[PDB]
Amino acid sequence: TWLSDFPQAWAETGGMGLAVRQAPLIIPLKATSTPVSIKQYPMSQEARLGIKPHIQRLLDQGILVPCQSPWNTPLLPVKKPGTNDYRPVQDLREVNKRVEDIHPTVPNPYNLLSGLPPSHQWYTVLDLKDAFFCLRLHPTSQPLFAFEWRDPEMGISGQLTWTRLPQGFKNSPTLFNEALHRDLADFRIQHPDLILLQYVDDLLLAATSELDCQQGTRALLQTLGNLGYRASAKKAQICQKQVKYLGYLLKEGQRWLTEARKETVMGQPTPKTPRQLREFLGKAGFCRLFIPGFAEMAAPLYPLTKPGTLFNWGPDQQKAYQEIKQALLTAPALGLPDLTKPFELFVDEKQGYAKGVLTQKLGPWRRPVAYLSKKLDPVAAGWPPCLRMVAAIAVLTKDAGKLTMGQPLVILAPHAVEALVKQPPMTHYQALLLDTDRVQFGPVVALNPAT
Amino acid sequence: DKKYSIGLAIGTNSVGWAVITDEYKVPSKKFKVLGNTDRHSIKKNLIGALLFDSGETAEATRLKRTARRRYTRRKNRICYLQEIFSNEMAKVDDSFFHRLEESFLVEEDKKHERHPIFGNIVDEVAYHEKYPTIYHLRKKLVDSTDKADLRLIYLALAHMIKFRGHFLIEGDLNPDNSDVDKLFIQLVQTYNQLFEENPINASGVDAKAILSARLSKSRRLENLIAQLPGEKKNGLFGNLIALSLGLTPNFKSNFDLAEDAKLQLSKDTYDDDLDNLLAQIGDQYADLFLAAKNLSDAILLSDILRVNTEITKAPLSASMIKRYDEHHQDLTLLKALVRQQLPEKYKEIFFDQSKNGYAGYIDGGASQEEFYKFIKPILEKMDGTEELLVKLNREDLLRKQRTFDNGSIPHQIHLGELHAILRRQEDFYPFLKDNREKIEKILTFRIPYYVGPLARGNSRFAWMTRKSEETITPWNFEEVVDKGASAQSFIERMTNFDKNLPNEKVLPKHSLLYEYFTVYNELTKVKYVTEGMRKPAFLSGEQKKAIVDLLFKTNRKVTVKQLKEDYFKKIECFDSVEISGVEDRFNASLGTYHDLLKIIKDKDFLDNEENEDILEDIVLTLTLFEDREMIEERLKTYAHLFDDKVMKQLKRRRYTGWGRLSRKLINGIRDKQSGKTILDFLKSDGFANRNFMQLIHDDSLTFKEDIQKAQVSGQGDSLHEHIANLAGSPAIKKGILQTVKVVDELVKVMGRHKPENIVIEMARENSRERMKRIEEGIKELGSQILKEHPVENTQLQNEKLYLYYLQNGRDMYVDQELDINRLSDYDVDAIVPQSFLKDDSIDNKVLTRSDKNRGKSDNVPSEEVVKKMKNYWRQLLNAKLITQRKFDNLTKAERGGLSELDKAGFIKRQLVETRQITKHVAQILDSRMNTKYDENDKLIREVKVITLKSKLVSDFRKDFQFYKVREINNYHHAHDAYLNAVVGTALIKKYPKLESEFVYGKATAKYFFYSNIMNFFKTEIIRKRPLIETNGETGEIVWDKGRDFATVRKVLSMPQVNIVKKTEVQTGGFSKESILPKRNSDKLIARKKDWDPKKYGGFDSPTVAYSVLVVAKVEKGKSKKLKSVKELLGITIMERSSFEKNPIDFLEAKGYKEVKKDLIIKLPKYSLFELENGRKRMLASAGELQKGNELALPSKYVNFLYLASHYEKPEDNEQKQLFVEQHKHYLDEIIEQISEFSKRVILADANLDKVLSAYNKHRDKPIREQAENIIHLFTLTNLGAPAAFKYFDTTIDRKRYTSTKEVLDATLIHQSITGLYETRIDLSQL
RNA sequence: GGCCGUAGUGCUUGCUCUGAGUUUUAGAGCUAGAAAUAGCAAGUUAAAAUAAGGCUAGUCCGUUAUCAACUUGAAAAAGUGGCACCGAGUCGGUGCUGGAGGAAGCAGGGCAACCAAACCACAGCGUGCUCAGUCU
DNA sequence: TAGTACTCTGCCATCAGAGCAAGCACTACGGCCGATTGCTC
DNA sequence: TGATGGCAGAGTACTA
DNA sequence: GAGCAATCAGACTGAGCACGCTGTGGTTTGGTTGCCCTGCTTCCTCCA
Repeated sequence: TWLSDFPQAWAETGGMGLAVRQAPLIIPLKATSTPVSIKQYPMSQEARLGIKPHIQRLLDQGILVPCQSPWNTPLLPVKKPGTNDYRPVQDLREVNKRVEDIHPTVPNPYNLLSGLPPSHQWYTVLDLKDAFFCLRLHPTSQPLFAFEWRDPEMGISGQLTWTRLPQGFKNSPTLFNEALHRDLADFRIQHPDLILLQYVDDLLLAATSELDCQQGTRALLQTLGNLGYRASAKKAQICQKQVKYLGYLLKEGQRWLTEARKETVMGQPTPKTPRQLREFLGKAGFCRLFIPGFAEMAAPLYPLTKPGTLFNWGPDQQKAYQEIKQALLTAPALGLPDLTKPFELFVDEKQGYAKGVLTQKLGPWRRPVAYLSKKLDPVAAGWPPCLRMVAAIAVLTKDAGKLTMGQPLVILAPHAVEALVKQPPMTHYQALLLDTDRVQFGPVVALNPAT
Repeated sequence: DKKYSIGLAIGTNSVGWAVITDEYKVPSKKFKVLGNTDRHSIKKNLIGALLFDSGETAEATRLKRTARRRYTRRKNRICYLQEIFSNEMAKVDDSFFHRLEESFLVEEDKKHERHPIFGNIVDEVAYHEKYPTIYHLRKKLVDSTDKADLRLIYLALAHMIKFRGHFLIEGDLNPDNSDVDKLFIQLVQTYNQLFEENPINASGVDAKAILSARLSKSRRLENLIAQLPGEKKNGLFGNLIALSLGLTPNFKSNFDLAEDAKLQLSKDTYDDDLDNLLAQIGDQYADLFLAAKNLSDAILLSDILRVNTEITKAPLSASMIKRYDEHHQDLTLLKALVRQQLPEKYKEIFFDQSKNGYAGYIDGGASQEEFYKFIKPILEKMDGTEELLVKLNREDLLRKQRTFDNGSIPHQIHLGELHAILRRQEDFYPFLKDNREKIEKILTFRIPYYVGPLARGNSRFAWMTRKSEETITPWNFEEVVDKGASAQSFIERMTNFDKNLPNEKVLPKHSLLYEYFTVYNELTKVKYVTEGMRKPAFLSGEQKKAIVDLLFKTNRKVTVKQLKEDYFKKIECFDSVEISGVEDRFNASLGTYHDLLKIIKDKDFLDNEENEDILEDIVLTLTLFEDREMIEERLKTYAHLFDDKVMKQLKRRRYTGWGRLSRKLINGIRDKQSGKTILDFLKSDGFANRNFMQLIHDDSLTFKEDIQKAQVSGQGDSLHEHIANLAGSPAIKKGILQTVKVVDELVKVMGRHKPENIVIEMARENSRERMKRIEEGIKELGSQILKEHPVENTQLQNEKLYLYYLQNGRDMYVDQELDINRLSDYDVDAIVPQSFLKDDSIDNKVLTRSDKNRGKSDNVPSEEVVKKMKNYWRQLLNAKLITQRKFDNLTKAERGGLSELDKAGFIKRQLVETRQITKHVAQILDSRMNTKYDENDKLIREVKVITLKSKLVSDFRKDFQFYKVREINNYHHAHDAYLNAVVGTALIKKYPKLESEFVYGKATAKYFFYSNIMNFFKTEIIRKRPLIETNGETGEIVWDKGRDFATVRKVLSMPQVNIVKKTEVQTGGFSKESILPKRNSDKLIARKKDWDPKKYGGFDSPTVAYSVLVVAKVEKGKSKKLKSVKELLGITIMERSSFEKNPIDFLEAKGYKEVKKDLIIKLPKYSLFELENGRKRMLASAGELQKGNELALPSKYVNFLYLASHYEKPEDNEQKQLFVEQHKHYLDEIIEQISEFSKRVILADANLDKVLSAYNKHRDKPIREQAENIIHLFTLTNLGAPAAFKYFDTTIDRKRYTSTKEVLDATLIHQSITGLYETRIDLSQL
C-alpha cells in the first residue's frame, strides 16, 4: 500500500529523478590542469554488451548527450557481485588527477551506529537508487567527463558526456552527502523526535513507537518525493523490528551479527597459501568486535601471513584456526551504545596482547558494547607485567574513543596501576590517562576471563 | 615509470639492442598498429637487432672520376691535333676528319665512304699492304727523307700523341745510347783516366749480365762490386754505379765533401744538386758524371727496347717490327709443323674460337698466358720445336704489338720518334716547321698534381686561381694558371686547424714561433735548489731570458749539467745547485734557429723582432712548397735580403711537418687585464711560473673564457655530419649512426624517460699482395726457393704455406731447413703467448718444426737462440719478409723479457677497452643523453655510458652454459646486447670503484684483482661463495645465483625477437660495365643515343633503384582491349630521375594507361610482406623475393649442437662427451624442427626431400661429424637471399623465388628502425 | 713513470698519369660446287666510345655518404603511438574507478648511549736507500 | 594447334700499375748518454 | 674479393 | 789511428730520508642499539 500513497518518491514509479533543489555544480580544476585524452580501452565482448543497454537508457534519461570535447577517459564495466551488471563507471584516473581535492565529510560506518539510541526500537531502512545521478552538472564542466561509444545499431559514434555527476569521480561521494545533508537537515527540524540516519545513499529512520515510525515514514517519503530523490521499493524495510543496515542486524536495539556472514568464515577450508589465509583473516577481522581477545586468539595466524614467511601451517595455527571457528559460532549480541549514559571498559593484558570489552549498564547487568583487543608494540612487549597493563589501557582507551564518541568510561582492571601512572617506577600516556574530563578510574576489581 | 638500461652491440652490418629492468628482465608492451588492416595492437618483447648492408668507401668512385677526367683530356689532345692540321687537311682531303669521327658506324648509317683514310678500296688495300701495322708507318716516316702524305703524317702523329708513355723517368733519354757492357767499359776507362792513382779494370767481368739481372738494384750493385777488384762498396766507383743504376749514393765520402752530396739522377732537383757538386769539384769529374748519365740512359733504354739503335732512329718501332716479323715466321713454321706432323688438330688450333689456341688468341678473348698454356703440350709432343719452346719459356712467342707489358715505354721514346718525323717532314710543309714546338708540347704536357682539375667555380674537387679568364690550353698554362697559389691552396686545403681556436690554421712544425713556445713551456716548469735557499725556487723571467740567450741559441741540445756550469756556476756564482723537475737533457730546443744561423749567418737578423714575420713566411714557404722552381719564385721577393748563394742554400733546405697550435692561439690573443700573450706570460709571469695548460685553465685570466666562447660558438654541426667527420671505417660509422638512432627511438618508446645505464660493445673487425711481397723478399735476399718450386696465389692463401714461404723454408728457432712436402706435420707458435694477448696475425704467428724450441715455454724466446736467429732476422728484415714490430718482439728477450709489469698490462688490456672509436661513440652518446648542468655549470651525469669488451661476454657464455651458434638465426645479436647490459650493470654494481676505467667520464696485487674480476658470478671457486651477492659495502644485492641464471635462461629462450633489416634504395652503377656484342634482344642498353643496340651492342643487367607498384590497364591482343592489371615495375638507376620528374608520362610510355597517382606505391629493397600462416618475404628486386623468417630453435638444442660439434675445439671435458652420448637423440628432433619450419615457411619441397634423404643415408657417421654437418643445414631456413650449402658429400643448390606476384595480395609492413612501430597496409584492397 | 721524440704498419681522403680489355667499322678472302657444303689462304694493326648524359659550357660535373609509414612543411626539419600482471613457437590472454573499514610489511628523518676505523702532531724502533767523513 | 606465359637451372660478373700531399690509430723502441771497453778496417 | 641478382635457354602448361 | 757497437768505485762509520710498525694524544667519519616520529606500501571486506 506504500507504493500507491507516494508515487513521487519510489524509483519504480517515478523513475530517473532529478536533484531539483540543488543548482548545477561547477567542477573546479587544479591550478595546472591541462586537457588530456586517451583512446578508449577496448572493452570485452560480454562486458561491452553489459553497458550497452544502460547507455541507451542513460541517453533516454538525458544523462548522456553526444558531444565533442578534448577530455575523453575510457569507461569501465564494473561487474556487479550479482551476475554481471557491468555498471558504466569511467576509469577517470586522469580527471581525478587533474581535478582539485576538497575536504571530505563522509561518515565512517564505525560511528553511524553509535548515534542510534536503544530507546528508538522501530526502524525504517530506505535506500536511494541512482543516488549519485540526482545531482545536475553544469554544461560548462560537462566536457570534463566524456567517453567514446560507437554502436552501429545506435548509429551515433563519438563522445557522450554526462549531464549529471557519474560514478568514480573522487569527490562525488562527498558532494552528495553534503547536498543531501542540508535537505534532510530541515526534515529533522520538522521532526526532532525521530532519529534519521543518513548514509551515503541509505536512509534509516528510527522511531520510538510503531505509530511514530509510520508518521515519520509518510512525512519522509513526501519530503524526498518533492526533493526529487527516488528510493527503490524492492528492498525497503518499513516498520519492521528486524532490519538489515550497514551490514548489521538490528533487533531489540542490539547490533547482532548476520547468520549468513558467520557461514562464510567457517565455510572456507583450511588455508594453504598466504593468499588463502589473508582471505580468511579478512573475513574474520570484520567480526573482531564480537570475538573476545581477538588479538591473542589469532596471534599465531598473523606471523603465518607475514610477507616473507613460509606457509608451514603450524599446530598452533591450527589451534588458532579452531579458536576463531568456535568463537564465531557463539558470538554474543553487542548492544547499541547509548550516548546519554556513561560507558564502562574492562582491560586485561596477558602475554603482550591487550584484550578487553566495552560494556554499558543494562538494567542490573552490564551488556557488552564492543570487544577491544590489540597487539602491544614491541617496546611495551618487554615491559614488566606491572607496566604492561598501563600500556594496554592506553591502547584500548584509544580504541574506545572511536566508539564512545569521546564520552568518558570507567577504566576497570584487576590491578591498581592507576596510581602507578602518577608515580611510575611515558609523558604521553600520562596525559591520555589522567584527563578527568574524558577518562577516570573506578574501584579496582578483577574481571571474568571471558569478558 | 621504472628504471631501465639499454644494452647495445655494434657490428659492421648489425646493431643489436635490448632493454632490461633492475632485475635483468626484458619488459613487454602492446604497440598500436596503423594502416588499414583489422589488427589494431600487437605484443612485442623489448629486444631485437637491426641488420643492414655494409657501408663502402669512396675509393671506387675516386677511381671512376679519375678515369673520366683522363678520357676527356685525351679527347682534348686529339682535338688540338686536328685543329692544328685542319687548315691543310681542308685542301688535301676535306672529309678526312669527318670519316675518322664516324668510324664506329654501320655502312648504312655512314654519311661518307666506309674507308676512313683514302675513301677507296684500292688505296686502302694498297696502304694496308705497304704498312701492315702502324709501327711500320712510323719507322718509314722517321727514316725516309722524301715527301709523305699529310694523312699518313697525321695518323702517325695522332697515334704517338694518343698513346703516350709513362712519365716516371723525368729529364732526357737520348735513345742513341743502347750499349751496356761496352758503355760500362767506357765509364771504367774514364774512371781510370781521371783517377789514375789506382787502376780499375773489369776484364773478364760479365758486366752486361750483372747489370741486366732481374734481381734487386742493391743486389746487382753488390754483385758488381764483388766481381770488381780494388774497390769495395761505398767507394767512388760503387757510388757511380749506384747512381747510374738508380740508387742514390752520397759522394761526400768519395770526395770528403763534408756535406750530404746525395744525387738521384732521376729527380730534377737533384740535377741542380749535381750542378752544385760540379761547381764544388770543378770540371774534371763533371765529364765522369756525364758518362754515368749516359750509362744509366743506355741501361734503361736497352732494358725497355732490346734492339740496336745505330741503324735506325726509331728504336721502339724497329723493335715492334722485329716482333711482328718473328710472329709471322713463327706462325708459318707452326702452321707447317702442325699440318705435317699432326693434322688432327689444325682445325681446333687455328679455327675454333671457343677453345684456346691461335684462333682464340687472335679472334677470341684468350690472353697470352692462356694461349701458352694451351699450346705448350702440343709443342712438347712434336719434333723440331726446340727454338719454339725456348721462345715460349722466354715469353717471346707469337707476340702482339699492343700488350700488357707495354707500360714500361717512357714517353720520351714517343717524343723522340715524333720529333724525328717532324724534322724529316718539315721541309715540304711549312706549318709543320712552324708548329713543331706546340705539337711537342701537346705530347709532353700533363697537369701538375697540385693544380688539380681546371674548373671555373662549379666543381667541389677544385682548387685553383687563374691570373686571367681566358681558356686554358697547354700553350698558355703557365701564363694563365697561378701555380704558386694553386700549390699553396693544395696544401692548406688538407691541413688541420687548432682545436683551441677552431678557426685558424695550424703553424708549421718547424716554425720559429712554435720552437720558442715549446722551449719556454718546458723552461718555465723547472726548479733549482742551491745552498742558502729555504726551498726550491722557480726560474725567474730574467733567468729564463739569459738562459735562452746563452744556451739554446748557442748549442743544439741543452743539458742540465751545462745549465748548472755555464750559467749557474759562472754567472749566478753558485757552485752547489740542484735542479729539479727536468730531465738531464731538455726535450724541446731551437732546432730551426740553428739551421738558419749557419745559412743566413746573421745573429742580429735572427734575433731582431721586426723580421719575425719574414722568418715565419720563409719557413712557411719551405714547408708548403716541394718543387725548387716554385720555392725560388716564392722567395724572389726576398732575394734582396740574401745573396744568391744564401738563396740557393735556402732552396736546398726542405722542412716537412705541421704543428698543432695556431699563431692566433700562441701569440695573438692577449689578456684583458694586462694585454699579455701566452708567449709573454711564458717569458715572465710574476713568479708563479705557470705552464700552458695552467695558463689556459686559470679562471682569473681571460684565456679560458675567451677560448671557450670561440669554440662553442663556432662548434655547430648535425649528427650525421659529425659521425661522418669522425675517423674510422665507413662501415663502423654507419653502425654508429644506426646505434644513435635506435637509442633515440628506444628512449621515445620507454615513456620519454632516459635510461639509467647504457652499455656498448663493438667487434674488432690479399693473395696477390702476398705474392708480390714474397717476390720482393726473395729478390732482395737472393734466394731461389720460389725457383725450386713455384707456388700459385691460391695455394699461397694457405696459412701454413705462407708461413713456410716467408721463413724461406727454415725453422725460426733452429738453423734447419723444413720441407714443403712434409707440411701439415709441424706446429705454428705465436711469438707472444696466446694467454697474454689474442692475436693470430702473421705479424705474431711463426711456423717451426717443434714448438718446444722457443726456450721458455711462456716468456719471449730464449736469449741465445734469439741472438743467433737475430742475425738471421736482421737478414730477413733487410729482405722485408718481416715487419719492424715482428723483429722487435722476436729480439725483445736480449734487452729484456716479459716483465711482471708487462704481464699485468697485457692481462689488463684484455678486459678494458681503450680504442678511440669506442671513446668517440661513448662521448657522442653521453653528450646527446646528458645535457643538464648544475649550480656550478657542471654537467650532471643523469645517464652513465659503459664500454665493455667482447671477452667478458664470451667468457660468461662459456662459463655458465650460454653457448652461441651464429649459423642458427640472427637472435645472437640481440642476445649479445642483452648479455652486455647484464654484465655491465652487474660489474658496476659490484665494484663501484672501477667506474673510472669503464664509465665514460703493487703489480702483483693488481694481477690477481683483474684476473678474478668476474669471479663473483661463479658459485664454487674449493671456496664456496655465498648464494646472494651483496655490493660488498652497501646492502645492494647484485647477483642472486638462485634465480638470476633462471632469468637469463628464460630471456635467451624467448621465441619473439624483433629482427629488422633496413630497407635501402639501391644506388651506384647503371648496369654491368661489360659491353656485349650485337644481338636481337630488348635487354641491351644503347651505349650512345643513336647507336641502336641491335646493331652496335650495349650494356645489360641494369640495377633497379626501387620497385614501384602500378595499378593501371594495358593493351593485350589484336583487339587492343584494356585489361586491368596490377604489377610491380622496377625503376632502374639510369631512369630514376626521368621517372621522378613525370611518373605519369614515364608509365604511359611503357604501355600502361590511366595510372593512379594515389595507388602508386614506392617499394625500396628489403620490403616485407606477410602471407599464409605467418610466411614473410622480402623484396630483392621487381622480380625476385628473399626469405624473411627466423627459426627459434630451443636453447637446449642449440647447446647440444654446440657441444657435439665442439665449437672452437679433463673432467669437465669428460662429462661433455658423456652428455652428448646420452642426448644423441636430439639430432632427430633438430631435423624434425627444420623440416616443419621449412614446410611452413621456406616451401622448398625438392630441397627438403634431398636434405632428409641425405640425413637418412648419413645416420651411421660419428655424432661429432653429424652435428658439424647439421650446422650447415640451417642455411636452408635462414633470413636473406637463398644460398647453397653442403651436407657431407651431398650438395644442395639455391632455391630462388623468381616470382613477385603473390606479394601483391599480401600485407605490406613498414617497420621503424626498431621494428616495434608498424604500419600494416593490406594490398588486396588496391 | 711522465714527457719527448722518432721508426714502422695499417687505413682514409684528394689530385695527376700509364698499360690493357670490350664494342662497331676498315684491312677486296680464293677455288669447286645452284646451293648448303668441302678444301686452302689470312690473322699481330687502326679509328671512335668507355657509365646514357647535364648546363652552369668548364680541358667542368655524373657510381661515396644519407633514406620505415603518416601530418605539417618550399626545403632544411619538427611532430604522431596507455600501464600492470599471468604466460610463451614468432607473441597470447586478463585486468584497470572512488569512498570507507580492518590487518601487515617496508623505507626515511630526528634524538641519546656504546663501539670501529681513518687523518694529523710528537716520540721510538726493524728494514732499506741517498748523501757526507775515513780507508782502499 | 600455335601463341603467349610461367618455372627451372647453369652461367655470368673491368683489370693491372705509378707518383704526390694531408690526416688518423697503434706498436716498437729509444731517449737523458759519458766514458770505458770491445772488436774491425 | 665472394655474393647475389640478371639473363638466356630449355621445358612444361594454359589459352584463343 | 779511426770507426762502429754496445754498456746503461769496493768497505766501514755518521746524518738524513723512505716504508713499515708501535706508543701517546687531538680531530673527523663511520657503525650498532634503542627510543621516537614521518612517510610509503601491500593485503583482506563493505558500498556507488
